[PDB]
Amino acid sequence: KISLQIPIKLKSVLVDDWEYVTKDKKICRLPADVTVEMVLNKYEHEVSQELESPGSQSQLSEYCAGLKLYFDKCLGNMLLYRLERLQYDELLKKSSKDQKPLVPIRIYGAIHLLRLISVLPELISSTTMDLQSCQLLIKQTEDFLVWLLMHVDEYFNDKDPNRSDDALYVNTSSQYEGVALGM
Amino acid sequence: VYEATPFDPITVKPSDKRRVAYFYDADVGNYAYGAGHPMKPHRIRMAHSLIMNYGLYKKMEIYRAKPATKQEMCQFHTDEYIDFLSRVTPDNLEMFKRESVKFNVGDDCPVFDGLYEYCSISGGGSMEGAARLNRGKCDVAVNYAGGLHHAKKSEASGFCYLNDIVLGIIELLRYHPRVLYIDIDVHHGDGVEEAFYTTDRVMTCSFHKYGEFFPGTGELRDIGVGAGKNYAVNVPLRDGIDDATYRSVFEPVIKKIMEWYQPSAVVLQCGGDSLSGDRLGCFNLSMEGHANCVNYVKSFGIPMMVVGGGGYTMRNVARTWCFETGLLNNVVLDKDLPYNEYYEYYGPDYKLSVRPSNMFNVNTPEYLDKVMTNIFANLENTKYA
Amino acid sequence: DSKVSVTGLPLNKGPSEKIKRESLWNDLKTFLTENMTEESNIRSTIGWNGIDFENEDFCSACNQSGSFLCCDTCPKSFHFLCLDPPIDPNNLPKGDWHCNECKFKIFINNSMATLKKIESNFIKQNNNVKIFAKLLFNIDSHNPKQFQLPNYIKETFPAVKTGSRGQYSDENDKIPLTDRQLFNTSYGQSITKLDSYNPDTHIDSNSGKFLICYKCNQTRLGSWSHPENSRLIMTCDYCQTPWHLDCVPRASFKNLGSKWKCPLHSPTKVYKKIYKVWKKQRLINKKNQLYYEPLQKIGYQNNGNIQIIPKITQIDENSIKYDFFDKIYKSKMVQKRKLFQFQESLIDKLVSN
Amino acid sequence: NEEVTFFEKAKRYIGNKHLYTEFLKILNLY
Ligand SMILES: [K+]
Ligand SMILES: [Zn+2]
Ligand SMILES: [Zn+2]
Ligand SMILES: [Zn+2]
Ligand SMILES: [Zn+2]
Ligand SMILES: [Zn+2]
Repeated sequence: KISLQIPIKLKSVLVDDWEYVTKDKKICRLPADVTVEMVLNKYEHEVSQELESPGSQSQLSEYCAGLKLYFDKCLGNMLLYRLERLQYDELLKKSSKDQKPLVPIRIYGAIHLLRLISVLPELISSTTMDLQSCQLLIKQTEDFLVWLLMHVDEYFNDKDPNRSDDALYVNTSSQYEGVALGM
Repeated sequence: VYEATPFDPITVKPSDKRRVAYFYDADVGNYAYGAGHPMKPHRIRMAHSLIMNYGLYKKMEIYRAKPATKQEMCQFHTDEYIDFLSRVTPDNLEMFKRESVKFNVGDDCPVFDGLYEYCSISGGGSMEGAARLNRGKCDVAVNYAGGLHHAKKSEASGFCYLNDIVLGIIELLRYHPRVLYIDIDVHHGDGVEEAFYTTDRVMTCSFHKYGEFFPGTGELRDIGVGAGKNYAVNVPLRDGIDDATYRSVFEPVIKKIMEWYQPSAVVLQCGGDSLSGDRLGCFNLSMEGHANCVNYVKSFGIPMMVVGGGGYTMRNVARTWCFETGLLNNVVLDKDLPYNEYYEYYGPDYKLSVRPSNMFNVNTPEYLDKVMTNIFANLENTKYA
Repeated sequence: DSKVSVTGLPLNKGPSEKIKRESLWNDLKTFLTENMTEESNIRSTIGWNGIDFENEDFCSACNQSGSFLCCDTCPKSFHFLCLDPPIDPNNLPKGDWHCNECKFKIFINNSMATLKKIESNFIKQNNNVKIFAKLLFNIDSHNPKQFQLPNYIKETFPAVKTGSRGQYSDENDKIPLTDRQLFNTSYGQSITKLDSYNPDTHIDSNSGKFLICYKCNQTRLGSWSHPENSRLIMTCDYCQTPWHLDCVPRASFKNLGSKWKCPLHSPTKVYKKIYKVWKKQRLINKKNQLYYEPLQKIGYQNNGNIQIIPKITQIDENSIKYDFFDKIYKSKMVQKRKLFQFQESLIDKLVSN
Repeated sequence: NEEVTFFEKAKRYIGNKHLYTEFLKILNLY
């Protein structure tokens, strides 16, 4: 049984979100400023600048692309709370009306990536993967967590949407509430 | 600041004379919210009945306002909301299981019949009244059919669908600079307070009940944002208030506003669910304690509109509105009811009076002093007109 | 026409004997109107023209009720939004709708040899993602559901517990009154708001003495031959200092949404307005938390998450005494210096004249 | 001096211990 030991501050950030999309009824403002792709490209670029071994950087880029594609394919299935699903559907409608097939990675913020990571242990232990492969995955995502916690106040700052602007979250109207929750 | 002053009887002001206008459509009494509903359009008939048996038709001119059309109603609501109202009927409700949940029109305020027609009549009445005032043939317009102040911009909450008070205030604002909206229904008039929260040309002042009671809004600290800071006066009262305490709170706040805001047109929402014995309300007011406030507003002599409102027991509200109209026409009405078609409801005494109960008064004077102190301290800054 | 109405019987029928027994002891002037009303169309806008497996009653993705589509091939049913992509109810799927799992099974034809074959195929194609391969294959085979935090992270905090429908509830919520609605229909008028009965609410239960009001220091109990001098003492839920509903000017009994907090709890947020944010952590309860005693007690600043004693940074009363004196005296010094520079610029501009 | 008297008056008047803790927490936050 594998275990992933997230730093405490990111657990607090996750619980803070878990309240925000629950009984305060806010949602994630989209398209956010720092999507998933910018995060991971910055991570990989910064880590390849210091790493000298070839296989290290090969496994680095493999991890990057793999996390990317799996987020891309799983976001719709199991990363969204109940209240958000309506915004998701509306985004699909807009994309299909504009004839651009939807990519989750170029709209959604990093908080969903933290949601993914927080899930990841169950995702892996529900499978038949190799012990060494799952172990290297845990070590890898752990290094990603470390690099993320070094910059935690660049993405996850608080701004109180009800007063100034451009906070990471926004409020919903009563019609959006009614449709999304009480369809 | 509040100081206990007893109940002085209401009397007609001698000099203030004015040529009023009574709007009544002969059909609105037929509608009826299906089965057991606290507000119903039968009590719009009973009122008129009495005014036609007391013979006030010689004292003022009664019209019927040509109804509002979709474009005119959509000065406030969104196209989709107005349209969905104009389309829905209980046969094809199932076709609308997305909108009927978005717009809240299926649960507390059901769809019954003539819905669009009823709402259109109330809206057209309100607008034509503001217009005749605006143009100036009269100096008052009573519209006892309108007054749906909970209906928000894109959802009908609280048994009321079309928010005609907002349309009336807009048509008023077409000519008059500043308009003052005085609400004395027991609930909080969140529709109008919201729809003029970010402006300085309309000042809303609502005396409502606070606590776990519909609609849970209307604290004392909601005092308007944007350019409209300090231009909204919510007064949260407590249960069981009597006529004396209500008058002693009402009079100074309204005098202070009209000293400092200086409105050019008043819109008074004369609801009847603040009366003793209602299914919904929890106050303990009489007929005199409720006519006193309208008498006070009239005293100043500003072009004004009186609008209807709640009403959960047709006997109290019918007699109250007959009395209020009589008072507006500088006539104190005889306390014995003549013979009319609905003579049977008014038992057992068959009189024009409403009786208070012995419910326990809770509004402690120190509470009132603190509230009126906060409100005066805020209003200190509306001195510039 | 024989169909019963609100009255109990058909409309064309007088009262029965049972009702009249248990309910007994033993020209007009609005004829007019079509003569006085004359239409008004004086308004400004008159120019405007104007195998039988039984399905579920739950969204097995979110385990709450609603209007849901059911499956033709498994008993599992979802709300119309809980799908990927979510399906519009206006344009329903023409014909039978098959869930992800049954569509998966019929796509694999109940043959695991093809399963392992296509798994080898998939891992052959994208060697670029050779690591995540199993999951990338399996994602399309699991039925959707909302995202629940893994319990191993709900446990890090003790004061974070889920509500009824999987919602955040941080113990600042009072409680599920439930049976109190039966209590709300009390046989004797003694309803929740506590009107006309405050004899034994002014007196502590266990101790037996009086509940004093921190702001006026009188349990005003009146006299229940003369009740117009009660003042509705209520007690907080955290600190329990009993307050008057007239000192904290609010006028209601906070009884349904949350627990009431006195004006004696310091912040839980900042809004610096010149506009920075929080000064308080969460409850990083259990053994895991590390308490740290400072080695320096006069100018250590470190946080606003202090803990007072005779990473949470402990401190003593005299230390904060010193630090507040430091704030006060530095503030008076800088205020004096601001007045000094003000007056000295004044004197410079005067002597220039 | 007289400020020691200030804080002792506070300790006595505010009375309970927890409430004095809250007072000091406010003072430290400032
Ligand atoms: K305003
Ligand atoms: Zn009402
Ligand atoms: Zn669902
Ligand atoms: Zn199925
Ligand atoms: Zn007190
Ligand atoms: Zn407290």
